[PDB]
Amino acid sequence: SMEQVAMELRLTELTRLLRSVLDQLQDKDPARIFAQPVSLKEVPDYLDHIKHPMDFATMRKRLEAQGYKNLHEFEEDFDLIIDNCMKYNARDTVFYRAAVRLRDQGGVVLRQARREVDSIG
Repeated sequence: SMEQVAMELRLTELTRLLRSVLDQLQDKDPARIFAQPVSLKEVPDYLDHIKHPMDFATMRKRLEAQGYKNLHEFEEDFDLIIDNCMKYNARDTVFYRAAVRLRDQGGVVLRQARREVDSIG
């Protein structure tokens, strides 16, 4: 149908907007602490701690399959990256500190993304 196409155009455009958001969030991680999944070869116990692992490469796969239906789903995944890190790693670690800084800096980007998503529909 013509509606299904219109719908698909909106999703594609949401995907366009979320790709730019993702690139902006990922620039706030210059050390690439969050770029890839935590290695289960190197942290064999990780899944005993963290039930829903997340990382920027895994988000990108979902993104490019147009697997985010709305900003809320995308934010859920970004918050998992931060929240998983802040649980697994102690406060006095480079990892925890990197998550705090990503959260703080990402807030600004996510704030405007919400306005853009509501605004453009």
